[PDB]
Amino acid sequence: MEELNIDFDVFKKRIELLYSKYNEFEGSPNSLLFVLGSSNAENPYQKTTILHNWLLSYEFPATLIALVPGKVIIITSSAKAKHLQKAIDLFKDPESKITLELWQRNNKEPELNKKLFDDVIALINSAGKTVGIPEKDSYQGKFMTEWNPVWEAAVKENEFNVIDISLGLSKVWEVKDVNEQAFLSVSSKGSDKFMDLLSNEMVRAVDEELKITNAKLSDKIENKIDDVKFLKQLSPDLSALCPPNYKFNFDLLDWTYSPIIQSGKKFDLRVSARSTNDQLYGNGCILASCGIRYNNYCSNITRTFLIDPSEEMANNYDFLLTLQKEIVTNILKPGRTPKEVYESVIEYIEKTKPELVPNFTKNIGSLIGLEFRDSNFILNVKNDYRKIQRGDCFNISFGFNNLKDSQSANNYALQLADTVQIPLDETEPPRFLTNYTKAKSQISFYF
Ligand SMILES: [Cl-]
Ligand SMILES: [Cl-]
Repeated sequence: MEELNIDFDVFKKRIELLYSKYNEFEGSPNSLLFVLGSSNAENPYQKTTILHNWLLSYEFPATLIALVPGKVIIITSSAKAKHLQKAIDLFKDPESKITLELWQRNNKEPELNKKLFDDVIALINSAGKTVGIPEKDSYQGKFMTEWNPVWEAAVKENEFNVIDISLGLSKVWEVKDVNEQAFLSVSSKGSDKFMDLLSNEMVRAVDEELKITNAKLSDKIENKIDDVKFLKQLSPDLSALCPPNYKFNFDLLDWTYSPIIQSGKKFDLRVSARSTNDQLYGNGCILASCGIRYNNYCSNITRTFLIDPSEEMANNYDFLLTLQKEIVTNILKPGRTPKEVYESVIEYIEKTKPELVPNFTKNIGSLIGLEFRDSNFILNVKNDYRKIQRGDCFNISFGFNNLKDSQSANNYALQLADTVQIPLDETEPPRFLTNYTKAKSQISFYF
């Protein structure tokens, strides 16, 4: 029986990175503490889950991880400890200042579990009074019900200074190493392939005047991820982009979020957007967003399709393209804050199409990676506390909403998103990881 596939050298590298950084997080925690209950596929981007994905490339439910000076402690099931066991010997070599311990808990014995919880809490206390945790994280289940009161009691008794480490974590894993950059490329290639399918399906549905809602059409695209025939078609392209020594594996392909299709006269350009249960409207502007996730690495692509567009629709789409090229080539530079980047975008728009400024989205996207949307790295005027770094990957996403076509008086919107990697190398321009066509001639259809 084959064990779970985990890269322990990467685990060791990343644990040692975290350890080299965490005392310098805001508020200087003596210890880090991560507790993960039951998994939820419908809320997959909590910091503790992201930590598991970054460390092990798998989420481990019902598992505690603590970092204290000189020690990582993992409390988990006997089956889960079996996945991890070989990692013990790796930390023994004279280089590392850290040992790894795996403490085996059991679903069916609350007294063993409580005692293990007691023991880890005592070690944390021995390290000091400041305990760093992802404060926003919420998990359910039996493990959590055993943990929560034991932790609550400890904070009081030990007078722990419990602090949020969400910003520190975002910073530790922000810059993508070469393998992550490759997994992002794979993710993005997937997105291109599903967008191609989407455009092909949308056209046929419009041409044939199907009875079908935006939501049913986007559900049809979503469900193709379960179609091995379709998966086999895109295999060569995605496998070609996997890093050496990390073989393409279909098991590792998922959705970042449910695909979005929008049509009609009312549009939503914010992350809150969901396909509506209205009939697909085969005229004007159609907005589609896809984001495949490969090996936990998120991507994003948004395209506008123009059906029998008016001149103003087409002309504003040309500008949308010009703006994207300006943002990526000239504005999105290492060393700049999100606020500086966003202000520079408004400046450019005010100089070229000032009338479009009130219609512009309030951000131009965000840092992307293991987390779809890092809320400490949204590209808007509010963020003046991060600098862009070489190695950062972004979802660059923006649009113009509530545009009125003059001769029809019809409302419309335009939207464009790609996933863009900033190379580690300074001589290298940003790379588009998503390369599905955005040329006006290729996204325009006439019926
Ligand atoms: Cl948004
Ligand atoms: Cl915003």
